Amino acid sequence: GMQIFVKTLTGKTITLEVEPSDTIENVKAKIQDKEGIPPDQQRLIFAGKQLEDGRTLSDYNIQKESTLHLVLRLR
Amino acid sequence: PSSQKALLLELKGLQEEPVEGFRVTLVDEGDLYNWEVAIFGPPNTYYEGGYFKARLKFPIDYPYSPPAFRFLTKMWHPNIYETGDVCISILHPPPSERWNPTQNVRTILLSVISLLNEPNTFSPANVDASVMYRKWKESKGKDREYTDIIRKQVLGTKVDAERDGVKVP
Ligand SMILES: CCNC(=O)C1(Cc2ccc(-c3cc(Cl)cc(Cl)c3)cc2)CCN(C(=O)COC)CC1
Repeated sequence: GMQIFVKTLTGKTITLEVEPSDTIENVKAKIQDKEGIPPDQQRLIFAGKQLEDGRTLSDYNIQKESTLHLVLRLR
Repeated sequence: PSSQKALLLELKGLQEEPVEGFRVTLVDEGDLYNWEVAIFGPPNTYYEGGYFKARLKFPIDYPYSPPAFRFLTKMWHPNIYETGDVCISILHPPPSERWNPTQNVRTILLSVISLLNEPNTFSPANVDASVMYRKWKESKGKDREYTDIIRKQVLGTKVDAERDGVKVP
């Protein structure tokens, strides 16, 4: 159990309760929970890299109290 | 003009809380409508070790009109013209991808990070690079033509870094 953050483009910070092994696809399931934005349109960025779904938080070494940056892509 | 004050606050805001991998300055001190952007390629990427340079042109309407983003470094990318100009949806004059007065430089810069991560193969500025990028992604990385061009350009930025006196982090 950890506590990470997700900053958005408007300025709000979204703190979410995750595990180090949570897949990125589930991290954005929790963001449709809180903001209603479809998970297919979300893009999380950590250390200048778009975190891909099908990988864990531990695959990109995201620790406690980390901040991710959400950007949106229609596609 | 409100554009001048908006750009001073945004420069100060982006220098106190930098976008990671981005360093913003003024081309000439006293002109807030013309920014120097020094981008750094992140680890675990084909751009690792790079030192790329770009420039931002802000209009007097700012933020009611989008600025212009132009790489000085040559870039091989499906959404970067031969001039260096980047075709991003947000920089186009007229939802979160289109320009509004609510958008800021931090929004632009993060959008450029996303666009470097995932090219928009639907509106290619460099068709030859878009058609080269897609055979890379469909080969699942096997075809190395695209990543060879990228790595050649990334290797050459080391000369640029020495001239500007920049220690690549
Ligand atoms: C074809 C090139 N693509 C890439 O390098 C990848 C995407 C990418 C990510 C970031 C940036 C970038 C970010 C910033 Cl902030 C500044 C700059 Cl200049 C670039 C460029 C491209 C996809 C291929 N990769 C993987 O699969 C590896 O996973 C472990 C390596 C990373």
